[PDB]
Amino acid sequence: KTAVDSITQKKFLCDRTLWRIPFSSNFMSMGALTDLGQNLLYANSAHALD
Amino acid sequence: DATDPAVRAALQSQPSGLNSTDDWRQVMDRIMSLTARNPDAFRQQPQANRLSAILEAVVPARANPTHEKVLAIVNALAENRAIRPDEAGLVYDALLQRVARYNSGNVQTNLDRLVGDVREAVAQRERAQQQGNLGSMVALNAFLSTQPANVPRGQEDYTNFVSALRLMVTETPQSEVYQSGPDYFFQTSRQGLQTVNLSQAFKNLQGLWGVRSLLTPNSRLLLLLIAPFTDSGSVSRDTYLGHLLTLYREAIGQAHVDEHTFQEITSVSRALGQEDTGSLEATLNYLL
Repeated sequence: KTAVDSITQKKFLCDRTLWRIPFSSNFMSMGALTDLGQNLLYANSAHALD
Repeated sequence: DATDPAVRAALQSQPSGLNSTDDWRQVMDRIMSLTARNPDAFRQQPQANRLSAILEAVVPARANPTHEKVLAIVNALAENRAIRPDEAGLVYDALLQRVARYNSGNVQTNLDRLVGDVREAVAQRERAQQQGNLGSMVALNAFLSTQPANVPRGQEDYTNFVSALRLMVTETPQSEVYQSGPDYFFQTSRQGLQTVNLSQAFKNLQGLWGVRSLLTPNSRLLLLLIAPFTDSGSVSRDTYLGHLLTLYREAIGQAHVDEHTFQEITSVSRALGQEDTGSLEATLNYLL
């Protein structure tokens, strides 16, 4: 009954892992050679990555 | 006329209106009101504008052609790449200073001969660009002096190949041959790719003219460029070089109709509704 006014601190810990961002058009593993790695945009042209 | 060094000198030195010295007849047609369009446009001027044009007509003013004669010469030197466009004001004051130190009746006549001489020399260069032959025929015939005129086997294939070799440099004004050290080369266009090595190709084709995995890829690049300038009877049918020249003519004709097939399939794949990424990859894998 004598609880103080409180705020909630939320966080997460995700150890042992690597934050995967797959270079696919729907972020899914439909194969090791993705659909955007075979793309003529990304396989014939040279792009800058920033 | 846009590339005429004296028409361009008239657009930079002569007035843009009708003075009574350069255009005496065209202003006397207007003073005397015998003009077709608006004859009475001269009566409707004030006396300051109307009497000052009558005085310049019945006794006209003399002028210096020297700044106009020199500027026709400078604008032809800047056009035939003899000077830079940044040096166009430097050499204009340098030439005006020389024809001021040495001014004579001989020199002003000699500038009048030289502004007709640079009208010709600008047009002679622009004809020689669109013909595109004089820099290449003297350097391809200089190449063929080095190559022997008598191969042991297949001389009939060899003398028609080198005659078709003269047909590329003649019937393509952008193509050129030159030398860079020992070897000679052939670019199919100015500042373009597909540069074959003539001294390496003719030391590769020598020994293959009558043979009936062994070709350097610049020799095959030469046999691709020489293919539309070679008839079916220019080389043999069973000879391995003649068998490829027919095979490269079919490859050009198939790539000319796969070009038109590409423009049809991708046009009706957008309107029918497909992925624009996959319409452009499934078409090439159907055509290649």
